[PDB]
Amino acid sequence: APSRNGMILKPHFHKDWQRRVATWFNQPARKIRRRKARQARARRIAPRPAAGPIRPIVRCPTVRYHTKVRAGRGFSLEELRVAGIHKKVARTIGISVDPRRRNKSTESLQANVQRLKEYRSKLVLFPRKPSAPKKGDSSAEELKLATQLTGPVMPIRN
Amino acid sequence: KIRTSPTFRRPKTLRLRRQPKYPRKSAPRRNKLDHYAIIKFPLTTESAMKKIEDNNTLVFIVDVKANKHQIKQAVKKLYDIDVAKVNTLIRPDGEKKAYVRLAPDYDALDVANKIGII
Amino acid sequence: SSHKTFRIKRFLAKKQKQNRPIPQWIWMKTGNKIRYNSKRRHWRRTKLGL
Amino acid sequence: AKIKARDLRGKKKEELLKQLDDLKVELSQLRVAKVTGGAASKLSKIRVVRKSIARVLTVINQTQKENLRKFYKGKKYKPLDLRPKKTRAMRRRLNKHEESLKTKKQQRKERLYPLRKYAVKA
Amino acid sequence: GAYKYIQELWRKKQSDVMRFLLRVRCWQYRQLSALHRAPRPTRPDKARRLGYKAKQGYVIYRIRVRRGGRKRPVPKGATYGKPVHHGVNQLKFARSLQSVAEERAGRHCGALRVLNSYWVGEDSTYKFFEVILIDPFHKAIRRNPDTQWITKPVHKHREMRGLTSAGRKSRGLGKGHKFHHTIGGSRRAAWRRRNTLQLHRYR
Amino acid sequence: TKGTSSFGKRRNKTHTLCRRCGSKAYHLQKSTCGKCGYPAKRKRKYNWSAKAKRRNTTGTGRMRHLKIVYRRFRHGFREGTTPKPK
RNA sequence: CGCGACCUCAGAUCAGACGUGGCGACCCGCUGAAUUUAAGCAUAUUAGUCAGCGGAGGAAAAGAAACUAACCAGGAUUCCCUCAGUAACGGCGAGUGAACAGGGAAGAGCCCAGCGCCGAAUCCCCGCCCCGCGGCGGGGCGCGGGAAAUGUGGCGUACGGAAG
Repeated sequence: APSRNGMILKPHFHKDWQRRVATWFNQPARKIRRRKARQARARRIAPRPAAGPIRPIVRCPTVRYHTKVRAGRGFSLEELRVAGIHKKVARTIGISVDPRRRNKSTESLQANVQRLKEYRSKLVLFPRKPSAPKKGDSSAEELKLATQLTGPVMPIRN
Repeated sequence: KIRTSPTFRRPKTLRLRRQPKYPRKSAPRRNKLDHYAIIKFPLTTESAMKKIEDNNTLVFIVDVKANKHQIKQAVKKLYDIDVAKVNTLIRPDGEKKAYVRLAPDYDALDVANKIGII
Repeated sequence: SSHKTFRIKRFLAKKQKQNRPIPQWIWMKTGNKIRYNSKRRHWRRTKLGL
Repeated sequence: AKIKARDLRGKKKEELLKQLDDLKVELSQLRVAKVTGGAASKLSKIRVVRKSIARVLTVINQTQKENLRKFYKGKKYKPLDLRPKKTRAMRRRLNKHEESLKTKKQQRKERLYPLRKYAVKA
Repeated sequence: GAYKYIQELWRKKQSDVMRFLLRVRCWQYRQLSALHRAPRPTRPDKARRLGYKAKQGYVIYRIRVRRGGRKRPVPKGATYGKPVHHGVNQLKFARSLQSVAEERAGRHCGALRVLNSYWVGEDSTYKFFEVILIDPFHKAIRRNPDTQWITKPVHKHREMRGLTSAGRKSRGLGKGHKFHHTIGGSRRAAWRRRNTLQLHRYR
Repeated sequence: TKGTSSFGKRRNKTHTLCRRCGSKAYHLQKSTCGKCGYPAKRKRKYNWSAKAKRRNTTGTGRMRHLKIVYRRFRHGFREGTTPKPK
């Protein structure tokens, strides 16, 4: 019953809610669980970027957010084609692809072309056999300065 | 071939026998109810020593899964004797008792001494 | 009754051999806590099931 | 007589069975000695004979199955006793071979597009 | 190829050609038992699509399902509740009769694993469905790496859990605005998140 | 005469010892166990009796096979190998 | 009349495998109440909840758009924060009640049928030799058998593909 000037408030506790209470004593153990896995993965993907493959410059949809820029799902097939990267070879050298992404602008297209141009120059490519540097590889003195990129690779700034 | 019967009946089709590539179990499970495990022990009871010295029998405790045939061929092989008949009851205790009436060409008291009861 | 089955007579045979007191050398043990046999089953008082 | 398992495994098929049918006779004399009332010196021995029956029958049953899974070793169909018991689900798994079968289309993707060891600069 | 000609002929079910075959076979299917093995696919064409490669270990059972909805099993039509739950006659079962077919083929053939199924006839009283069954233990399937997904213990009784293509359509899943109530795993998984207090440690 | 006298006529049993679950709940006329349902392939258990489940589940008996599966798991279900001798 | 093919349904203690039952916290598929709330009560609410039934797994289900959107556009699924007690539902009463965008955890993609091309180029199984494995696999060697043109295998799948 209402006493005086109160707020006409409606709690959602008319169901058997006590059975389905999700407690967060997992949280500090979970943050260690995720962190131990993140370290063990980073040491596995041994000289590669820790955060994973490069994500493209992507505008946020809806009029609220289109003043901002994100990391996308992966690079469009015409962003790779104008850059001159094969969509099956892109994934192997650490480039995110999604075939779903159209390109409506030349601005976002040529920005993500110039993104892949900056990436491939930054890229250090090991031979598939150590005792056989093949034609599409890098030099020994440029292979010894290879360190895991802590943080997201080429961080996308607004 | 002419249809005498207005019934159709399934014809006697050929069936072959089990010609298996391997025996299911590797070896036969040995007879764990031996001649030894089928006779547990004799009764040295006053009632049973009467039965030995009066009726010319031996009173044994037998494994509950033994026939009167299985006892006779056990007592014949364990004690170098022969049995006239066997009479079996299962006790209130749950164990089986065998009143092993010997053939009268053997003194049960002289073979009760042989098995080693006094 | 007099007319029994081998399964029932086996059931009764077990419940006889469980219905005996403790051995008096069991209470002289180290980690001994047993005074008497608590599961002793008299035939007037408790009627064994069935 | 102290009977070990070391000194039985070198002995013969016909040798062990007679030693078993000697212990069975020795135990047949001790079971009587419990009922005829006396000899605590004998009553404590009946365990020593019971366990030495278990020693000889083990050495009998071990050399049975050593010979059987030696006999069926190279054979493709062997008895269900000799086949490897793990968990039931672990027998129902794919083979060491069948898990390692790639399709021709998948072998091509491994071949033409192999996963590169790469590193990027800051 | 012939399959495209059989495909588009099977879309002309109102034609004199197919109305003869869908009727004369539907007669033949009534005279057979409610669940029996078909020696082949009735439709070689449709079975190609749903994954039937004609090699050893692939099985096709022609099972019939008694046609109509579902009347509530209550004694003498008396549900002893509130006037909402008084309904019995005009009620409908949540899963399709094609899914009811697959889960009798799969229940009967517990050793096998149900791939898919396709319609082959309907009467006043029955529908008829060929159900594609696979052997997870025949070495033709157990060695083929693109069909050894059924051979793993995760795909035991797909038909019973609504993993078969016919079974999935009763759940209400898919992407977008129409399939919000099964976002997450299923209708059951959606319900849980929405009715769980995330009582954080700090809050 | 519905009480003390009517008790006297009780001399013919409905239930006997069931041969799956051992309980004295095997009805003789219906020929079905009121505890486990013996002629039924499946064990009779109901979720409305949490107490009746914990009486008769995997914690009750020996687990004479399932105790060694727990012992044989924690080395990886190894077979055929014996340790190095003396 | 007989004989050989095929099709179709049969029988076998036929050769070899496979399913059943249990556990059931979590997961999937169904089925599914009434207490209660509305100060009565019937729609609603309780609640797609308990009970019932089936099927699993170490996780399950979901999953690479017949999507969101209406932007300068995003790009599988799952989970967390927020959106939001909001849009909406409701004897518009009691109550019920998402989604997208955004910030993160994680991040991975793929295969067929069809259409077509190559002499079925494909597969299972039995005999012997030979390595060899307590996940029964490897190499031979057989006018040895079978499946399969009512379609196996390779290329190839909407991101296009193939041939020259």
